[PDB]
Amino acid sequence: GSSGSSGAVSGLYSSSDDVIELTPSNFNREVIQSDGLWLVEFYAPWCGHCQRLTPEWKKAATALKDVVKVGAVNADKHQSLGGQYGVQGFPTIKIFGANKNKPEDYQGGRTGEAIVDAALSALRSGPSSG
Repeated sequence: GSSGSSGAVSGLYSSSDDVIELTPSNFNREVIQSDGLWLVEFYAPWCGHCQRLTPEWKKAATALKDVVKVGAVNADKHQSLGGQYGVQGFPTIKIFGANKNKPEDYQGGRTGEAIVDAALSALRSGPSSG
């Protein structure tokens, strides 16, 4: 052809929302290349509890939109990203800050509210103002 393009793929979330669609092609240029804080959640469009974390996760992405980059990786699809880290049971949230190569196991609340408080608490720890 002359010009290439892309199409809409499977995913409980959407670029429209505040959640950034993280993929095994930009995950690095999105998170690894983000001195700031990043919150990646490994969900599954085939699981239950996961599909119920769409609104909860999105909410946090809206508030932490400018605070903490809250993305989303389809463990089912990006099986490479999830496993590459150690994701076996979703939902599985991961915090990126100190070591972009080795995130922290998010234990805080998985609610749009809790997430907001979690992302912040972590942000402070980092020098990256904003």
